[PDB]
Amino acid sequence: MEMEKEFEQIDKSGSWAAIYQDIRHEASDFPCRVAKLPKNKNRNRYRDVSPFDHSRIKLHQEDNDYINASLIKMEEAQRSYILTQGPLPNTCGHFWEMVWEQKSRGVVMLNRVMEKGSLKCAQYWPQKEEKEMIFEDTNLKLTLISEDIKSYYTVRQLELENLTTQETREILHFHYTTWPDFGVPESPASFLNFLFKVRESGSLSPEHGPVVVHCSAGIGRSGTFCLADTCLLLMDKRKDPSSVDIKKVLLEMRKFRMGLIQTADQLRFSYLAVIEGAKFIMGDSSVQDQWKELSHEDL
Ligand SMILES: COC(=O)c1c(O)cccc1OCCCCCNC(=O)[C@H](Cc1ccc([C@@H]2CC(=O)NS2(=O)=O)c(Cl)c1)NS(=O)(=O)c1ccccc1
Ligand SMILES: [Mg+2]
Repeated sequence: MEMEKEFEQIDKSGSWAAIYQDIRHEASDFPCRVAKLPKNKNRNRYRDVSPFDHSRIKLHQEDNDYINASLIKMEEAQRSYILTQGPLPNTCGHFWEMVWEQKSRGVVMLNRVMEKGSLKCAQYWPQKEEKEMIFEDTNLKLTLISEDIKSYYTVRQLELENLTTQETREILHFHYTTWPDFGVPESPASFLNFLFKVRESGSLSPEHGPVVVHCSAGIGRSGTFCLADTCLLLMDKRKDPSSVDIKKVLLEMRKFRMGLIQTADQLRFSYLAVIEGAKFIMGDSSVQDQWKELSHEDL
């Protein structure tokens, strides 16, 4: 596998840092004028993490259509993802408004509301069935219907309702609770077990709008998740799966949102996730159960 041969030589050379910084040096840069307007300062969690104007998600409101979110459209892979920062106390309504308007079916969360004593994202969904949420400024109601808590991730069924029309939709929430900030998953097994749970739910079907992926900034962990998923998509689609260049796929993704993949080890982890995942794509009908055992989700 050319992919694992390259992985092999990078490990031997000890050159992950240089490979990573090369991608950073070659990354696209586009303007983020809207995100930088004075009236949008309180809508961004980090001053140095903004969506490019050309790919930003526009809320349908006439007041202010701004939300720190980007549409990453991977053309050859044929999959679209919406990457956004962890909502802020004042942008939780906007966040659900975007989920509603874009017709998303699933939300992938890769961070925790509090990590190492610091708030990283607002509690934008109800933790208790009997305590539903109302986003006044948005005309939306959100209710927790049930949740399946595993050892390192949790899947939740939420009901989002447009109070105006009374239409309701089921939204699936895939929450990875043990992915350290600026770090990597415990193992490729645990990552892939989770990813294939999102795939198998139908949430990523082209019949729905783009799945919404976020972590705290929407670029480190979210970038890793999307990079691995897109490469696997491409390996299953090409006549020569060994042709997938992860570095080129990341650069293509970075055209839609800045800073995807935040450390050289998150890039190395992506190689491992893709290499391990290729086995299922190429046949292995036992790898999935192996990933399950290895990830000890029923701990
Ligand atoms: C590494 O940098 C890049 O890849 C990159 C690029 O190439 C082009 C454009 C942007 C880029 O990143 C932006 C972040 C660069 C890293 C430094 N930035 C940050 O930590 C933060 C932004 C930030 C970035 C990443 C994360 C998290 C890292 C992760 O694994 N997942 S995540 O929730 O996206 C979080 Cl929770 C926060 N901003 S700051 O506190 O106001 C701050 C400003 C200046 C110096 C220090 C801190
Ligand atoms: Mg209860």
